[PDB]
Amino acid sequence: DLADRFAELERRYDARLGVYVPATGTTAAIEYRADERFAFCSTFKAPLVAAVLHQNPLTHLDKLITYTSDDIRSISPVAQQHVQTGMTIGQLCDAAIRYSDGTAANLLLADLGGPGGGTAAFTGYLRSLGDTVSRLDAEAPELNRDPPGDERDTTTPHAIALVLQQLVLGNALPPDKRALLTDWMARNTTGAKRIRAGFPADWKVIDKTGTGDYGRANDIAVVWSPTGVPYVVAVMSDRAGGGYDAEPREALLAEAATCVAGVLA
Repeated sequence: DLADRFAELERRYDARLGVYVPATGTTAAIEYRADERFAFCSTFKAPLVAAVLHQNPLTHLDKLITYTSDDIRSISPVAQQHVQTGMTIGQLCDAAIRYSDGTAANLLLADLGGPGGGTAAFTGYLRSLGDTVSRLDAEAPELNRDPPGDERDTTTPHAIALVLQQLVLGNALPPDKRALLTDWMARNTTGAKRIRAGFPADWKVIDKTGTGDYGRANDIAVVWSPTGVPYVVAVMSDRAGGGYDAEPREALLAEAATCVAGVLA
């Protein structure tokens, strides 16, 4: 019956929906179009910040990064502010997660190194976590504007949820680094209308969102029941039939999150 309700939301919203919640000791995995590819958009910024944390000393966070006004290619609510000053790797991390800053991300990719301005190193980091599916080929803003049916810059709800699970709930990062990432997602400012809206207020929610053309809207979160039981929730959608200028349906992600909550409840 769960499939039928996702299928209905699909039709109600003229959208394609993809959902995944990893299995636990007491609940089966939830999955709808869990293995079909969807555009990363900005949801990569989260495992990116963990790439940066993994490969470096804590100390590295204090390193100041200098950029110019022409480095600003995409929505950068924070970067443009500190161009005169620049930002530490820490302030870049913070903004790539909490505000989805396109430049902050573009910088951190570069701080990873190698071909494709960081993106080879980043897909390298996903590989190191067992994810053989996902791939980041381009950097902001080109990665939110791939044609529907294009492999590049995509992931699955399945693949991103297992990744996110290792980062926050698992052992991918040492505890010190673990709480940095987690704390940054808990104070994310871009997701109030998505998964977080679809879950009762007494469930704790951390997340990182993604938005793109063709009516792309994503949200990936780690939720805690009132009793403290964690689950990983990955919700992705596009609306290809509305074309490039199609509008993202936030209410789709919020509703699908409510269906998910009722089943976990």
